Amino acid sequence: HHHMVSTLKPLKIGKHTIKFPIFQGGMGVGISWDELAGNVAKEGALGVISAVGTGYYKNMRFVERIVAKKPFEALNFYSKKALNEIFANARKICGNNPLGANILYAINDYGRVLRDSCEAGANIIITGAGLPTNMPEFAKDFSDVALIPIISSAKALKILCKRWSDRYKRIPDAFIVEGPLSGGHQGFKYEDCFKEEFRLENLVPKVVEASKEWGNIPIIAAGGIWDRKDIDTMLSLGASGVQMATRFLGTKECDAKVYADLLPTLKKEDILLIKSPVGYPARAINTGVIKRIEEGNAPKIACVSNCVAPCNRGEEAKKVGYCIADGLGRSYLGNREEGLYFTGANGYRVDKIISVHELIKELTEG
Amino acid sequence: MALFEDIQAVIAEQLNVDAAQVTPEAEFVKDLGADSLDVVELIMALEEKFGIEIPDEQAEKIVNVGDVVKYI
Ligand SMILES: Cc1cc2nc3c(=O)[nH]c(=O)nc-3n(C[C@H](O)[C@H](O)[C@H](O)COP(=O)(O)O)c2cc1C
Ligand SMILES: *P(=O)(O)OCC(C)(C)[C@@H](O)C(=O)NCCC(=O)NCCSC(=O)CCCCCCC
Ligand code: SF4
Repeated sequence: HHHMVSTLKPLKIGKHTIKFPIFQGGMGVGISWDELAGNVAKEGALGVISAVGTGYYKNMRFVERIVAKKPFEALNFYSKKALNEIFANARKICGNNPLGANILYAINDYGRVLRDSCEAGANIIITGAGLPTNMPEFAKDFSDVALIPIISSAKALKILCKRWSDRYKRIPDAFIVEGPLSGGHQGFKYEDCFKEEFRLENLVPKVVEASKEWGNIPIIAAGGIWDRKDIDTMLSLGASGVQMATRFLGTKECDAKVYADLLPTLKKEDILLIKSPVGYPARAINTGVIKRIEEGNAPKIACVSNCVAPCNRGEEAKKVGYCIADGLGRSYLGNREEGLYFTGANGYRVDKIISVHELIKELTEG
Repeated sequence: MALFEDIQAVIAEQLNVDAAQVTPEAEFVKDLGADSLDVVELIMALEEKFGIEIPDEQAEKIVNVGDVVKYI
């Protein structure tokens, strides 16, 4: 009955080592902030602070211009002042244990947020939602920060390794392979998703194989990993580590407190793949804005935050039906009628909300 | 004119589209059906055949073929 020690081996990424080979995946807006990532880091996995939509922190406490009760422009949505505080509050819990920062490549002011993230104290930058071909350019003042792109194919690894070496004579410290069972935006063919070929058990061998040709870059598997059995599967397929989000989405320390009420009711029939202004399919919960759209009751779209470049300030949001900055922003603020809510495909299995410590114990024991 | 047709033949070959529809107004993604991976590849293919770099801060601004042509 006593807590039991792990046979999982510590994981080292660039200059930093974590006691368990486990990333807590970044989750915006306001989902994996100070409480969640600080406690994860306390417990020996990687805590990952999402840096998207930080102006919403402490009800826009740190914004300097508000329009329609929404942070005005990327300068306020991606708040340097808010992001420093979250890192400050995260280090209270975790000390100098390693903390990641997650930044979609799609966002406006990408370069500024990466340096804000380094200056905030981040040890690792994680970037998906695009092919981050210039990521070392913005980190050049911070040779200690490891850089980890998210990819969904071996082709993307080859492409990024070629560009980074051509341009910078540098190579990514790790890659996260994200499969189609993941939450949020998919790195997959709008259409494909359930094809056998794209299954995470198949991608990870292919990416690890390709990764050998570039000095054995550590490959972190993500998407649908639920328990220690899933973890062992991915490690046996060549992965050095796993990234997991939905299980941590169902913990008490999750900074987006609404998810503790929502997830125990979630049924598989209410998990759906939707369109997004970011340009990728997104895995969402059929609730909030998504219901308001189907009702014909959807909130008005008027681009204030200008969160991501592919949207062209309303063009893609008006065509899909929702503003993703406003929808995720409202969720952090508790708005259940017109918030936007994401989940991985496994979210319906979240029956009880447990603590980070209890989750970490389940995954590492033995 | 000599430049435009050289980079026209490269775009047509990379994206597997007819050169005749690789027109200065044609957008690589909307009009020519390419994704992100295709565009980076195309940018790399152009860099070799012409020995320039096209930093990402301009590549983010080019969007159609005519803008690519001017940058070169
Ligand atoms: C609610 C939610 C929000 C997410 N937001 C982001 C994000 O902002 N940036 C990112 O790279 N991935 C995001 N993801 C993806 C996760 O970080 C992770 O890669 C994926 O969910 C892992 O699969 P799992 O949820 O099945 O464990 C999000 C996932 C969820 C569930
Ligand atoms: P290109 O068309 O742009 O193609 C790029 C491509 C193929 C998607 C690659 O970048 C790739 O392989 N990507 C994997 C990236 C990811 O899969 N995932 C990270 C996505 S960010 C995210 O999931 C959700 C963000 C939730 C918050 C939105 C905040 C405003
Ligand atoms: S309208 Fe588009 S760019 Fe503006 S905040 Fe919403 S999703 Fe972001």
